[PDB]
Amino acid sequence: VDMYIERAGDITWEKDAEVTGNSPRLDVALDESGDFSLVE
Amino acid sequence: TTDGVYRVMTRGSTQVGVGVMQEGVFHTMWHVTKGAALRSGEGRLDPYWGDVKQDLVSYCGPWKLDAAWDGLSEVQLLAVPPGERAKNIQTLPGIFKTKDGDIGAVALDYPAGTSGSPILDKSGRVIGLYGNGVVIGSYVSAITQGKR
Ligand SMILES: NC(=O)[C@@H](O)Cc1ccccc1
Repeated sequence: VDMYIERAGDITWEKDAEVTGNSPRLDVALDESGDFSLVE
Repeated sequence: TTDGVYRVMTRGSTQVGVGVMQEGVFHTMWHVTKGAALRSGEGRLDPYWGDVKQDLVSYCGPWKLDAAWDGLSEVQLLAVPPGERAKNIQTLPGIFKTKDGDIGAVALDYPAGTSGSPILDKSGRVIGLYGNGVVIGSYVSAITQGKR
């Protein structure tokens, strides 16, 4: 399996970016396999 | 070896993720490559450090990214979706509250091949990578940052 990389851009902030998405506060736990899960 | 954001491709060809080149080190998420060596042109990039729990891996040297979300300001996801030009999505992170402290989280849901895309602060520094998270139907990604 040929896994390879291709440059796609500079790392820059863009003043004209689209703005979206909410800001939820969630209780979570992180297990040994790197998996997040919700906690109550 | 040039600084930038890169697609991670596999062979037709498919985009399996994204990563960040900085200071000669390639940074991406463990679940994208599972640590496999990567081709860059005629060169080869070998893994250097990886951790399943953090879901991170670095190639050619140690993890270099150390900026962190300030807990108040909007950030930008520099999303590199399969088949699409790199594009910036600005958002105010929410919070993953954990027994070990709080982690910024972005409530943005892009295709899986976007995993490893960098999240940036206003100064253009990478505060973490996109693509390890939880579902609440809506996916929410931790802002996953390593240790330098
Ligand atoms: N895929 C491979 O052959 C190894 O390099 C994977 C590896 C293991 C632990 C930390 C980083 C990378």
